[PDB]
Order: sequence, then C-alpha cells, then structure tokens
Amino acid sequence: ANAFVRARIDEDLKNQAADVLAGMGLTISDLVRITLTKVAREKALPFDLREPNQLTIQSIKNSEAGVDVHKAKDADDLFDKLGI
Amino acid sequence: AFVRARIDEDLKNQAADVLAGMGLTISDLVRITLTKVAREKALPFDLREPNQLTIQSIKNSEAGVDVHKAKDADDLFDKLGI
Amino acid sequence: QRDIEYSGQFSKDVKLAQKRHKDMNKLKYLMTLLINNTLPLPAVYKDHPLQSSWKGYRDAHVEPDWILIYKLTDKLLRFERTGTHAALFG
Amino acid sequence: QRDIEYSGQFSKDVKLAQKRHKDMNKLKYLMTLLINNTLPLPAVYKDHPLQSSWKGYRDAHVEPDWILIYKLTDKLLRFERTGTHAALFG
Repeated sequence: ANAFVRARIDEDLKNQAADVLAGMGLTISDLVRITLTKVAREKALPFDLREPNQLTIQSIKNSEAGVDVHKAKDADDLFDKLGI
Repeated sequence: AFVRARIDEDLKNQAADVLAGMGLTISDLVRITLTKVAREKALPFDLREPNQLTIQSIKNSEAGVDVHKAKDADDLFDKLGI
Repeated sequence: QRDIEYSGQFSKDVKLAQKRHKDMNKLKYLMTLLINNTLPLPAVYKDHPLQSSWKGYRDAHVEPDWILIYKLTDKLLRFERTGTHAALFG
Repeated sequence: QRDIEYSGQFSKDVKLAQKRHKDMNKLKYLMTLLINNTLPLPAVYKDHPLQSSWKGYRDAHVEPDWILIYKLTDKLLRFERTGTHAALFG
C-alpha cells in the first residue's frame, strides 16, 4: 500500500525548491505528500498555483483600458445580452 | 533529474483521479507546485488545517476562556512584554 | 449598487461553456450573488483574490475546474473570464 | 474603532518568538496596521482567510515562515496565535 511519486524536473529548480523547503523543516517529499493529501481530500487544487495565462492577461489589459467592455443594467439584462 | 516521494497507494490513486479530471498527472502538479515554491520562496496557502494547539486556542477564545483585553496598541504591547 | 460590466472575452468564454454543455445555472447563480452584493460569497465558492498584480480581481469556483474571474470595486463589478484552469491559467 | 483582544496562547507564542530572538518589531508593525484599520495590508503580508469551520479568522505572514492568526469582525480584533507553519498547522 506504499507507492512512489516519480516526477521529472529541472535539477536547478529542484535544488532551489529544496533549499526554500529546508528552511522550514520540510523536504520535497514532505511537500509532495502534503499537497497530494490536500488534493485528494478536497477534490480540488490548491489556490494560485499558476499566474493567469496570456489570453487572460490580455483580456484584463484590454478591460483596464476600456477596450471591448460592455455594460448591463441588472442580472436579467446581463443574461439576456450573454445569451444565457 | 527526478523528484521521488514515498506515498500511500490509495492517496496516490485518489489524487491521480482528481488531477486526471483536469487533464493533469501527479508529476504535472509536482512540477507546478515546486515551481511556485522556488519562485516565491514560500509555501502555497492553506496546505494544512490548523493543528490541535491552534484549534484548542480558538475553542477557548470562542468560549471566553483565557481571553484578555487591551485598550490600545501601547497597552497591548506592554501587556505582552514587547 | 455596483455598475455591471463584462469583457468581450467573457462573452466568448460563456458561449464556449454553453457549447460544452456546462451547467449554466451554477454560473448564473454565482453571478447573481455577485450583482446583489451578497458578500462574502458562501464558502463553497472558494472565493479569493486573483494571483495577479492587477488590483481588485478575484477568482471564484463554480466547480473545482470551473473558474470565474471578475473585478470587484466599490463602484464596479466586471465579469472578466470563465473556464477551466487550463483555459485561464494554462 | 475595533475592540482589541488577545488569547493566552498568543501571549505564550509571543514570549516564545521573543525567546528565540525573532524581530519583534516586524510583528508589532503588522499588529499596529491591524489595530489602526490600515486595511487591506501591504501585499508582502499575504493576508488571507484561515481555512477552518470558524468564520472571521485570518492568517497573515510576518515572514514566509512566521504567521499571525487573528480574528477580525466588524467590532472585534483578536490576536489568536503566532509562530511557524509547523507550530500552527503541523
């Protein structure tokens, strides 16, 4: 009932993460077990693992500039305009 | 290079099922998580629930046990001896 | 009451969700909660600030792999994108 | 203005940090930010809700492995615990 996680990784990334973790009394295998335990318990990912991708960033840049933004009066009008 | 971690088989299977639903393997999650740790020099949030001591403190506080007042920051800092 | 906006990308994202036969009732209910200032959201939505240098942006989960990204300020609610982790973060 | 409390466990955690020569000024600066409602906090504090069956509790990082747990309600600010990830969650 004891399996192994085996993951290919960049060696420099591995060493750096290992340093960061060692600072807090953890090993990489500790973080792996802790993380997978959370995933299995919650059936979901930990928060904020990745930054928004290029498409999301571009949408945000556009909206912040006022480009391709659309108004709605309330929930009904919004859903109507979205076609949902 | 490789990350190698012993883990409970059933835990591994459950995590793998969750991740498969999202088009990911465990090794993907490992790379993603270690990358975040390396870049931020910090842990992701909420990896572990509050432990028994923290929970006991919260229960006591909530029941009005061992709770102390302070009038302002100066009063507080004096009472804590800092 | 906050002004209500949505981005063109959100329109596309919503069409894609429809096409994929997602449960639009879940998304619509979350959106209504947002519009009605029913804040903080119920815990099930796992609502939290977007990891980004862009201020006011938040991230709520319709499902574990169905995300809504929106901006929330005192005067503004804007629906920005929605989709899977791969679509938004991958 | 918020009523200010601290738990007995907090005074113990504080004496413990003090004992191991932590920079108590970092903690005081943070606590002062909370007391003065200078909210929300500088981003370095990584402030976020505590994951528990107890609404109102939050978790801020004085350092990457030095955490402050506090309760924050409209009328109350209670300093609850402080210490390492291991000491609070391990």
